[PDB]
Amino acid sequence: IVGGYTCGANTVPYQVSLNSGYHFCGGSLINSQWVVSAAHCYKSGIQVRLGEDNINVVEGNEQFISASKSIVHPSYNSNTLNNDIMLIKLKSAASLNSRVASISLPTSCASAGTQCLISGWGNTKSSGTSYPDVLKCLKAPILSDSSCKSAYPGQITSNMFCAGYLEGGKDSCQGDSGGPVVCSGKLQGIVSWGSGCAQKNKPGVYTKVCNYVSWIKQTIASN
Ligand SMILES: O=C(O)c1ccccn1
Ligand SMILES: O=C(O)c1ccccn1
Ligand SMILES: [Ca+2]
Ligand SMILES: [V+3]
Repeated sequence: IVGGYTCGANTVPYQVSLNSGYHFCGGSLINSQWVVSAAHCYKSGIQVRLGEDNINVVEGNEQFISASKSIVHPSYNSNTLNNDIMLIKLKSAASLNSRVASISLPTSCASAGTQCLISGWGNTKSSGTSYPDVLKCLKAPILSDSSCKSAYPGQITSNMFCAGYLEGGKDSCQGDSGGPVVCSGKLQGIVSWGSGCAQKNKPGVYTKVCNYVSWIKQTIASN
């Protein structure tokens, strides 16, 4: 997250870190057994880490639980990142508490201009690299679909939206992939892709979770 702030320990209690020997992507806890992340975060051997603030220090509220199964969206396209969503099942249910909590799925899509909270452990530099070990947060509005498509012609589908600031300075970045975009208490986005970080006229692009709620519900009920 570039241009954000230190969230505070466990202030985003649905935020997960996906670990394969190291943090590589975020995700969002949607019930005690299931996490939503980006399909472009798929790999075998995922451990889900819940209750994290500093990802390099055991602070006492963590739960580390191996994934039993991953389900990439059936229409995921790794070239275009269309349908950039995946479900991860925990081998054992998480113990839900104030620091390890689920986020609700949308009942409807969010409007342009709605303010959202984006979070992650990604790079905090727009020019260079520095990784925070504690969770970063960013308040950012959903941008109009027209501003989004203007920035990325022929690359935006109905399954994507842009959020952030066209003037630059504030954005998601490397290591934020898969993490949450929460708006009005609902998981509306997944950190998906962009061009650079926090550059002018190159906002972040996010998977439009509201399009996938039926798929999520049906998939988790059958797995
Ligand atoms: O460089 C990355 O890994 C990146 C950038 C933007 C969004 C997600 N990931
Ligand atoms: O392509 C990306 O954005 C990416 C891939 C792997 C881990 C984090 N991000
Ligand atoms: Ca920790
Ligand atoms: V990434």
